[PDB]
Amino acid sequence: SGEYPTVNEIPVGEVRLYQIADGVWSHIATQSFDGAVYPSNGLIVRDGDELLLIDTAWGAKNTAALLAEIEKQIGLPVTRAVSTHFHDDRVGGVDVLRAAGVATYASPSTRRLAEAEGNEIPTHSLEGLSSSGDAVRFGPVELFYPGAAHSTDNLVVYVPSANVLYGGCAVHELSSTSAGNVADADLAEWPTSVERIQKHYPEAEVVIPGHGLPGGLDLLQHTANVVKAHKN
Ligand SMILES: CC(=O)Nc1nc2cccc(-c3c(C(=O)O)[nH]c4c(C(C)C)cccc34)c2s1
Ligand SMILES: [Zn+2]
Ligand SMILES: [Zn+2]
Repeated sequence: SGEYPTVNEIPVGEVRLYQIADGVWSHIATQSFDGAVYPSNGLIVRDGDELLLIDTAWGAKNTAALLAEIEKQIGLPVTRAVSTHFHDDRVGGVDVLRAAGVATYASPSTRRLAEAEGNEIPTHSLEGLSSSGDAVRFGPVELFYPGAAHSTDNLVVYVPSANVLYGGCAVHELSSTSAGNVADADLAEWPTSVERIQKHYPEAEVVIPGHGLPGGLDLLQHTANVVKAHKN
């Protein structure tokens, strides 16, 4: 009923949308992994009379439900999608997207890691993102590679028209007391990567984590703190 939707409020297989700003929504879904249930976020950005999707809804059936929710709530076609790293909460569902006619994109690093992992593989490579601090435009957003953090390939997304920073899994929510799934993370580089984000997007008004509740710029420093404390 208007609050940001939480893990216990979303059955696995359902998807919710949350309006962030004019023309900007997050999508929220839940999935089971290794016997626990987690929420995860993605982004939707209006692109004229089309939509740009950032990240799948973590699985094929969730992603079909995402497309149905978008049609219900927004009614514009998703024409392109970007996955912000290689894990299943970002690329699981790419096959559903592709079969629905959505053009799917990721960095070459993400595509290689997804392939090697046995995850679904976005179709098109996003060049110009291989060095930390790189940025490229993609429709109504900027894609930024901050350096290794949650994963070596993680990208962040900025919506300049709305000052919305989507951190993906490189950014944690404020209630987080752990660094999440660190299997593929670089804990030593993560704080430096966050500092690059902070320097590059000082006017961000909303920061959206990969999992959990949006907030303001404090999520960035909070993430650096949680990661340093995990590493310690
Ligand atoms: C023992 C343990 O794993 N605890 C965890 N707590 C959290 C809290 C928030 C997020 C996560 C979390 C993240 C993330 O951090 O991006 N990715 C996850 C994936 C992908 C690899 C598909 C699977 C399962 C979960 C996550 C976790 S994992
Ligand atoms: Zn991940
Ligand atoms: Zn994640």
